[PDB]
Amino acid sequence: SEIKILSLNGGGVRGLFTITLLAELESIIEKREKCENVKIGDYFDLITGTSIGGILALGLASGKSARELKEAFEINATKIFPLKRFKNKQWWNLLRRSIYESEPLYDAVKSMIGETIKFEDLNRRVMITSVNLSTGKPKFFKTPHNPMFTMDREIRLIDAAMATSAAPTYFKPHYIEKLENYFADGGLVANNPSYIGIREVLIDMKNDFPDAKPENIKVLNIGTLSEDYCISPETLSKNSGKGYLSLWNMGERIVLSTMTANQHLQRFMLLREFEALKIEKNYVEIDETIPNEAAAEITLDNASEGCLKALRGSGKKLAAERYTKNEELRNFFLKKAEPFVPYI
Amino acid sequence: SEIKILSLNGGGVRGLFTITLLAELESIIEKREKCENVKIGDYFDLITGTSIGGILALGLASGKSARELKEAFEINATKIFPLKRFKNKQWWNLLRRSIYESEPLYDAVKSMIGETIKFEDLNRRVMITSVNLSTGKPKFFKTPHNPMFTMDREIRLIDAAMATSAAPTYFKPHYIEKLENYFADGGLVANNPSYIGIREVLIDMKNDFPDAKPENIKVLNIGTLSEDYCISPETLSKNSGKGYLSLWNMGERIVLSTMTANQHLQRFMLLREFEALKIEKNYVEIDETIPNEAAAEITLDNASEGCLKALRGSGKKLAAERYTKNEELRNFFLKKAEPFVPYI
Amino acid sequence: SEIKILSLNGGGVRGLFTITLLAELESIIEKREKCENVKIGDYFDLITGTSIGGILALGLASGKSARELKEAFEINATKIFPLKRFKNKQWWNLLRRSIYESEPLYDAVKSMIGETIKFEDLNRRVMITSVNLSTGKPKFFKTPHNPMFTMDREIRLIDAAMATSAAPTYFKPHYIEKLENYFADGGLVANNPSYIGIREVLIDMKNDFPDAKPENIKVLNIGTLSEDYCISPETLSKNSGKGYLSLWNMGERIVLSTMTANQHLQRFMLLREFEALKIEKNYVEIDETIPNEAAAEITLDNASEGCLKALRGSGKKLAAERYTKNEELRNFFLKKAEPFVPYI
Amino acid sequence: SEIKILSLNGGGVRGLFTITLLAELESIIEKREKCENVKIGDYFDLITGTSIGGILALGLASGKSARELKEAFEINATKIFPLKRFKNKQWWNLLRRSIYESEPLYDAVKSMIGETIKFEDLNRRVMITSVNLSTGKPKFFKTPHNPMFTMDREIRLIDAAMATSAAPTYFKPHYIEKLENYFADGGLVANNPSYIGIREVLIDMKNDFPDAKPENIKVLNIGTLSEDYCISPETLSKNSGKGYLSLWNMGERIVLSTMTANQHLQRFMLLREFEALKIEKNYVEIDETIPNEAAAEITLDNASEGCLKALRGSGKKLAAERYTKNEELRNFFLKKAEPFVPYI
Ligand SMILES: Nc1nc2c(ncn2[C@@H]2O[C@@H]3COP(=O)(O)O[C@H]4[C@@H](O)[C@H](n5cnc6c(N)ncnc65)O[C@@H]4COP(=O)(O)O[C@H]3[C@H]2O)c(=O)[nH]1
Ligand SMILES: Nc1nc2c(ncn2[C@@H]2O[C@@H]3COP(=O)(O)O[C@H]4[C@@H](O)[C@H](n5cnc6c(N)ncnc65)O[C@@H]4COP(=O)(O)O[C@H]3[C@H]2O)c(=O)[nH]1
Ligand SMILES: Nc1nc2c(ncn2[C@@H]2O[C@@H]3COP(=O)(O)O[C@H]4[C@@H](O)[C@H](n5cnc6c(N)ncnc65)O[C@@H]4COP(=O)(O)O[C@H]3[C@H]2O)c(=O)[nH]1
Ligand SMILES: Nc1nc2c(ncn2[C@@H]2O[C@@H]3COP(=O)(O)O[C@H]4[C@@H](O)[C@H](n5cnc6c(N)ncnc65)O[C@@H]4COP(=O)(O)O[C@H]3[C@H]2O)c(=O)[nH]1
Repeated sequence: SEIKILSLNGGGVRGLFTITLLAELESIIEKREKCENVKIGDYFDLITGTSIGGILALGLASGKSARELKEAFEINATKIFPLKRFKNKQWWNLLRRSIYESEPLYDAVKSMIGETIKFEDLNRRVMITSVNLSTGKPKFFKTPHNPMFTMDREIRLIDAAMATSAAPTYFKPHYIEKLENYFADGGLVANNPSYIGIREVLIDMKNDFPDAKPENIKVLNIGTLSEDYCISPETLSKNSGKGYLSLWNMGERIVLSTMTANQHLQRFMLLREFEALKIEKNYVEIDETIPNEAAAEITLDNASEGCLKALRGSGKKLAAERYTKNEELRNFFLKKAEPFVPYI
Repeated sequence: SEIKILSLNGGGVRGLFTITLLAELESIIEKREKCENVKIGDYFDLITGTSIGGILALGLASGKSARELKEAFEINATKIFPLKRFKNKQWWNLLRRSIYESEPLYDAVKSMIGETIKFEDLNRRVMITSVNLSTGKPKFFKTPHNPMFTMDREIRLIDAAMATSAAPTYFKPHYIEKLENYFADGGLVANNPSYIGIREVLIDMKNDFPDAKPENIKVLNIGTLSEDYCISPETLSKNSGKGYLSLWNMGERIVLSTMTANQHLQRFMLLREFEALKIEKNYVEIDETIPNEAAAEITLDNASEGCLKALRGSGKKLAAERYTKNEELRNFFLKKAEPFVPYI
Repeated sequence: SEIKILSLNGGGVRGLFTITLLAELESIIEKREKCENVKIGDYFDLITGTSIGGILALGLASGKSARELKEAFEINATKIFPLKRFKNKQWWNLLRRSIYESEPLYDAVKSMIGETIKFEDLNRRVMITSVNLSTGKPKFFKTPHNPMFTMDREIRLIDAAMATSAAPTYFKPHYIEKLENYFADGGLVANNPSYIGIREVLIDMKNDFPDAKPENIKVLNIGTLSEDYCISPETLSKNSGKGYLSLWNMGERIVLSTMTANQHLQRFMLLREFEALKIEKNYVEIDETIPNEAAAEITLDNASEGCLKALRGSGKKLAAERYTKNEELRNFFLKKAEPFVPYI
Repeated sequence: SEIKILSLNGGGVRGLFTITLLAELESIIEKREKCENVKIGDYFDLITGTSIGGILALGLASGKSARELKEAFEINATKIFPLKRFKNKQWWNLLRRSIYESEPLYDAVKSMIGETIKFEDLNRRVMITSVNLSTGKPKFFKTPHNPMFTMDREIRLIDAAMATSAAPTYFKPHYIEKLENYFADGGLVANNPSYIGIREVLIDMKNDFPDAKPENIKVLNIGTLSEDYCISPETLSKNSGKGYLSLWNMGERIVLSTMTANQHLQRFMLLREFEALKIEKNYVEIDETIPNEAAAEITLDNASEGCLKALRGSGKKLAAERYTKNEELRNFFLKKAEPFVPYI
């Protein structure tokens, strides 16, 4: 047996790299296998996403090809993140209102996945991570692969996508009318949903895969040019005895360390678990650390055509290179995954 | 076979409840079993801790009884959190320097565990969760239960204890001279180390327990009167359109939502995993929620005499009741755990 | 055989959570079982209520669906607790006259249950708790499931609902013309009618169920977001030597402690009784403690839009979660309860 | 087999009537049976008390005769309620500090039972009711008749007696050092512990009495001249629309109505349950209503020698009258109850 999981991280604009890599991968399969109408979502038994990766995960699960999702991203990339609002991010605007607007994101997501499709209408298993601000617990939107799951069978995908992409300071929290709860970005809990995806197969998807073990689970994780955050040695050495304004400038250093360490933590337990089982090859991670000079330019919410070119170029480059070398990456697209038929 | 794990959460001054419950548990075993000189750390194969729970974890691992640690806690509680610094938590002080000081905490830990004991001298396995601010990854101090471990064999316990208790704003980051790195509180990654404790037995603790499975693992997670943080519904309804002043009042609401959701998540994977194999009884959690009026009084760093009595009273109360009803709690102290000898 | 009991607590506006949970339960049964025109009151052989839970109990007993009562409550919630009077809860008003008015509550119940239905017309057994102020003994309004019971046969249902909701300080005592006696809130003797509901089946309902024992009795107690009241440790430590103004500020602390202790006691007798017979699973209690920040806003009489959203959101979320996990909750709706025919 | 339970209510100085009735009954047994040194505590398998009834319950459980306690109560009654107090019970005094003092009560109780006696040393089963002000839940002090619990074995009886007699407005809350919790009068929870005594036998005392049913249980409840409380019809009719100052004059009319209705409710379940099994003769209640003219004179804190004579006279005449008529009363003292041996 074999279970394939596709995991997308959250990277805001950097999700363009995630979708460009998948779009380039789709073209390679079409050319090499002499196939047509190749959808990258047909090769995975479960698709997990977070933040901008959640929106792409819902689109792939809905039935749209990565190439179609790729085109909608570039057109709406400059609309989700307007240049005027991107330039104006001073402290007075930061402490008065949330940066950017939610309507352009709503219109962008509406174009890709739609506005009326619900989780019970999906033929592909999905999981979208989110944080329930009203309660404080993390809420995970997912298709009813568990027959007893009746909480979000009638929740529109556009609500889950908009909830998981509501960055605490980059967008206002998303209000879901069907649940009467406000939600925040899913990156506050699992910015890398690779680990929790394996947990779902061994816990929730026990009806389609009764004899499921981590040995028979292959994870294809597509990063968003992850940047390992850390406090500058000069800042730590000289300002460790200061508070807030100098060290932990406002909430910035405390939150960024919290997400980065938590993201590192969940990545570690995945690596440790596969190491102990001698199945480290099952976790196929496709990511590339962005250089220092490009880091100052390619930010979380930079939609300039110069930065858009670099992300598209990196996605095409990694897709071609990793397909040539990583044999396990090629084994992912050897056979189409069975469609998810909900059990009633 | 049986493997027993003790997990202690981090809550600053509320750790008095954690140690009072263990101290009360020690006296109960002495009276009912008619034995003398009973140490609560002799019944566990691994002790995990975080923040104040980490400091108590090192005390039990070293060989000091919970009653001795409890006595040192009350005397040092006022010194760790002086009333002069506690009342002066205004913004013009928090924006300039971190409140409280590390020296009073250093002496409290020194009288608790010692000053020259190193991880290679311990006869009991232990975790200490921490965040490496210099690198951004979480750093876990632990005894060499894995024979290939050479990083903390020559690290003093007092350095690990001060690293895990270095709250981002309540204390300055702890600088370990032997590692040349600055460390922060371990509650940023795992306020409840119960889940990561189970992972240790199946991953690194294989030299002593080769056939280790979650079925043969019993966890005694002692709470710290955990408070389920959430955004006020009036605030969310009225201030969702604002940013960083009304909603997310400075960084406070972002961090608390992040840690609580992460702490909720790790407990959720913990509960979901045990429920999968129908061994939910293996996880024993001893914790209760603080009433609304008391929660306003019992804060993270309140060392008032009235608050100390409530924490001590709650620990004595819960220990007696849970021992009577929870048979699984009584099964922990049926046999002493074998001493851990490092492999050379 | 099997006897099913529904018990509802009194929480003022928090009863919206009680009816929202019941309303969403009705939709789940309709969606999963493909049924139509489902009523949550047709699956219970006895319905017990108190205060705002008594009004909902009377509505379900007559034959109204939980969804209709939910819609009626939302429209009238603002009317019952006007913002002008809610904000004007100062000391001169409280010392001169009762807060709020009875006529808006009278109209709300009138549009919810009617104004002419009497206890002899009901086809479902119900019991409503109240306090007879004229005599001092607790008076219980109930349908004549006992053939010898002729006291409430010819009394309107709205009078019982009006009587049980007459909070001592939030409403004026309700005067029943047919009985010539004044009545107060039913929460003074039983805020949780779960225990007294079991006694009724074994004492009064002996004709329909001759061989009735607690093993065949299942109770579905729907909470009202109960809060565990206690005196703050700072108040107890510093003001135990004072009187009234400081400790027991007027009658507030005495009445709250007496009501909370009595409510805790009756629940304790239920848990002790069931655990002695190894039938603890028969008591299905669906309740959740409010977080400290939310508990400040969500009070007994706050009808603001933000608070109403949270109560509705919690009910929707709780109903979905417990239905998936708790198998005993699902077993309640496996078969409709037999209609109650008053024997003559 | 038969199980005999003695239950004593709480009425302050009215407990002198309870002890006088108990002391007189000893004299009749001595005269009729021609025996020497008869203690009524040896004829009961469980003794339950509340407030002043709890203090007498502990004295009987220790092994002291009722006559000895009657002599001690007579001299100490004036000191417990000094005539300097009870005459200056002005509103400002009550608005500032609690009336009376605990030290005269503490010294009085010490002469009754002692100071070093503990529950584990008792040879008779006892159960004392109290409410934990720190937690809000009722706390019941009892001997270890069920060996599986260990909380009160090392608590002095004088602490339980002080806790259960701590009237919220007549005495300051009692602080127990061994538990770090404040306590109040048990009359708030159960002023008549007759009902909870039956549940204690059928739940906790399953070791000595495994096959225990309510049929084989006889209860001898000795009241303290209980007076039913009801709001005056003139006040109710005229001040129904008023608040506090007129209707519910401060907390008085709310606490009293809540207290008397809860006491009525608990007695009602005892009556209703016994009628169901047709064992109404088992509940032998010895109490009479105080005439109206002396009702205003004989209060719960009146230490005048005239009221003491009336209480002594009522107890002396009730014991003689009931013994001749009530055959079931005589059957209580037919055989001595087996001593309580705490199983270890
Ligand atoms: N997400 C979800 N939950 C549902 C659904 N129908 C019923 N439920 C129930 O609601 C509970 C809470 O859902 P949540 O997503 O808000 O919280 C979740 C989420 O925060 C987390 N979680 C779920 N799956 C996870 C996973 N695979 N990895 C890591 N964390 C996970 O654990 C919580 C408890 O999961 P659970 O399966 O024991 O309980 C569910 C589950 O029993 C449904 O359609 N979706
Ligand atoms: N903690 C530790 N690590 C040691 C020691 N000697 C060598 N090492 C090595 O250093 C690596 C990083 O240590 P860390 O504790 O800073 O990061 C750790 C810690 O952040 C996390 N981790 C470790 N055990 C964990 C656990 N049980 N649960 C959750 N996370 C855990 O994963 C990281 C990688 O663990 P690993 O065992 O694969 O690699 C170790 C391990 O191979 C040693 O004495 N202690
Ligand atoms: N409630 C009620 N009582 C009736 C009716 N017709 C005749 N009665 C009689 O009037 C008595 C006083 O009614 P109450 O409800 O005001 O007091 C009740 C009520 O305060 C309480 N009670 C009744 N059922 C209870 C129950 N199931 N659980 C707890 N307490 C209960 O005990 C009191 C006396 O019990 P009871 O039912 O034997 O006495 C009834 C009963 O014998 C009638 O239609 N309703
Ligand atoms: N009463 C008591 N309980 C003890 C002791 N040692 C351990 N415990 C445990 O602590 C729990 C709570 O004690 P509490 O007396 O403060 O609350 C008690 C008390 O408030 C109430 N209660 C106990 N016995 C009762 C009874 N017979 N009738 C009515 N209410 C009763 O119910 C609560 C829960 O009782 P429980 O037996 O299930 O759990 C006990 C019991 O398991 C002990 O010495 N006494």
